[PDB]
Amino acid sequence: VGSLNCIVAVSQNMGIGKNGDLPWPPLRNEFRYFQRMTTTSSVEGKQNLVIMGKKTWFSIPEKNRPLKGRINLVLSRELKEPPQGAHFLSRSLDDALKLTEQPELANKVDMVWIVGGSSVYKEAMNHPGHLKLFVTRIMQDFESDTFFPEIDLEKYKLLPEYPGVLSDVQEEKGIKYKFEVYEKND
Repeated sequence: VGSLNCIVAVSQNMGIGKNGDLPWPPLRNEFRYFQRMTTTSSVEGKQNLVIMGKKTWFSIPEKNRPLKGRINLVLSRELKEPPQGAHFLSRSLDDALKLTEQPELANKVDMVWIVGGSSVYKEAMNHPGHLKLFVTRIMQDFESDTFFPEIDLEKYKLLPEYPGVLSDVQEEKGIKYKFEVYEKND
């Protein structure tokens, strides 16, 4: 049972989405960091819980979801049901973190990762304790209909490097991006 971690890829004009798809072309290496980051479970036999919004869920290739080696929860205020492939639903992030201690999900979950979007991010970011936001800084802005909210620097610190994260600017299919890590401990 654990760990609130926000993982996002943003363009430079901060968009995170366009027509319920991503603004940029698909970066398969961007995706693998995505995957490695959210799958790696740290104890000898539990799993990370992934919390994302229903759009975002839909947003993933029908055949990619549920995202395997991972319990996946959709934040859904409005529906009688965890969509097919979903493992759970909760009306709020907090009912999301309560199944942790729930007999429901107590002996299962290691790390908790917010996979999106903007508004579930927006809750997380504001929430107490220890948070870690992992951001892929896409270097060229694209047209987006959604944005990633604002990093209150009075609370987030840019960490100068982080074990398992490349510092170097990456570049795939013509797009430069850097992985940057932030963190707070209220």
